[PDB]
Amino acid sequence: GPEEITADIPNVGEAALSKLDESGIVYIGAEVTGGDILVGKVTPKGETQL
Amino acid sequence: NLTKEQHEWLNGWLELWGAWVYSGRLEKRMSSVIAKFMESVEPGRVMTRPMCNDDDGMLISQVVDSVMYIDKKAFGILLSYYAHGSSKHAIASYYHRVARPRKMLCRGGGRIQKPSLATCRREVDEILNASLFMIYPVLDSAFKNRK
Amino acid sequence: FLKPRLVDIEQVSSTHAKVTLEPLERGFGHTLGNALRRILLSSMPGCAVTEVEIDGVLHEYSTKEGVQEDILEILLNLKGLAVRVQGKDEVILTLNKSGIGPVTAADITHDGDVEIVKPQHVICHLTDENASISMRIKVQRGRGYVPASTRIRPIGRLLVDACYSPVERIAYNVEAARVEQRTDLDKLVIEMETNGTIDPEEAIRRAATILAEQLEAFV
Amino acid sequence: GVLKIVKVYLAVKRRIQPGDKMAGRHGNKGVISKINPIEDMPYDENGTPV
RNA sequence: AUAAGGUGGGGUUAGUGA
Repeated sequence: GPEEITADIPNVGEAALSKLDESGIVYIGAEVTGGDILVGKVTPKGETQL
Repeated sequence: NLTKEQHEWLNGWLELWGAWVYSGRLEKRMSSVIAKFMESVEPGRVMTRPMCNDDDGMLISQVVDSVMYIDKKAFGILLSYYAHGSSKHAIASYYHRVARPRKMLCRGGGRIQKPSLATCRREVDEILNASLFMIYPVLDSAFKNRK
Repeated sequence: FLKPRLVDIEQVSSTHAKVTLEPLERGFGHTLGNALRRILLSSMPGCAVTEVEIDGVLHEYSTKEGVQEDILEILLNLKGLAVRVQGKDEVILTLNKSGIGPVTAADITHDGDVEIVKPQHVICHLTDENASISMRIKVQRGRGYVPASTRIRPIGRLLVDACYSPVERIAYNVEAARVEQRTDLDKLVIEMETNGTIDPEEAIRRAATILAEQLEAFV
Repeated sequence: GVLKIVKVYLAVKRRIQPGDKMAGRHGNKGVISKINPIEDMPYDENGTPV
């Protein structure tokens, strides 16, 4: 399968989730530090498409 | 003794905990091909146990240290149960092998033996049954204290 | 021994002035010269700008339609903005200005407790017939040089550096006094340089207050 | 083989710190050693710091 | 601890006064 861009993630806290949009992208101008998450990218491992 | 819902809720937090600390394992194995061998197959057994964030796992680490610092045996079997994920009977075997003929005097008589593997089960079980009951109101306030 | 006293504060200009200390013994002109120079440059209470929230702006590295200047030049112009506050320890100021022309210091919504000192200090030029700026300028007390990174939340809140220092330039001069029938006595003359936010007698009195508190520490 | 690329521009402000190389126009190099407060500078009779 | 990582080419930095 493909890979996805949205703000859905497994198992991180709401701290990094505070600074994304509804699409999973940081707003313009949100000041960030090291180790913060810019774009939540996930892979569907185990997608079927059967 | 604690209740059923408490056993559930606390049990979920603890498996997230030992899952989290188990990720701080010293070293694994793997290779340099297997990842390439891995992304284009469906594995089957997803061994990826889910864990909490670092805030919760650190916090309840402070909790479990905060009560369980007094007994290192009970702490050790606690990490055996959630960290390694090993069963009660398995550490009944590990523990029973080296329980040490410490000359415990039974209701049978003066004896020089390990207490049995039939003994060592309820040995284990009364430990963590009390232990969760000890740590539960502390932790249940602890999420509320952050709250 | 004797003790010096204030004889004069020569208010030579609006910005700065010269005070006079007299009489003194040997070395104490140089002693309090280096001393009070070092204290007056050291630490006075300041009233700097703290942070500015200009309205339609996400962040400092962008522009605004209707002004010739960048945001960055604007808030660095605000870093030099001096002001006097009396009754508070922090305050929020507000400006609203439209129409073609320069943006002076006069366009803030003044209060009775806050007081700008230099009305002519420009900020920017509006170039559009119909555009405006509306920022809120947070201003608090303080002491010393505080960068923005060493501190400690909505994205419109920009930051500045803190330059809590009213003073600019200190010079002292010793010479002999003209005392009655006596030599070896000393007129101390001190030249300070102030933006305009601090009166001199208050300044040196605060300085010697600090210095007495520091000699307090063992005897 | 790629579906979408997301470019992010991050903006840094850098001031100065003891250990930076800064130099004139005569081969006179220099690593900046100590940021020393104002009161310890040399100063003329007029009072201006160097 | 999921940022990792071979091969070429180019550019730069630091290396005396007799």
